[PDB]
Amino acid sequence: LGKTRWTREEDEKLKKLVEQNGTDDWKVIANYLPNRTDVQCQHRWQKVLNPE
Repeated sequence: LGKTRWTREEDEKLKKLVEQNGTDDWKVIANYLPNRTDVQCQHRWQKVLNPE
């Protein structure tokens, strides 16, 4: 089940970077998260994460 699943470590890391810098160019964020391409980083945010 699932596809290209992530890990809590990467989720937390991504969340921190996104909130810290901002949900701007995913290219810049991708540089901080090797292997996690801009598309994957975006998908792992503007599709699931939502800190209300």
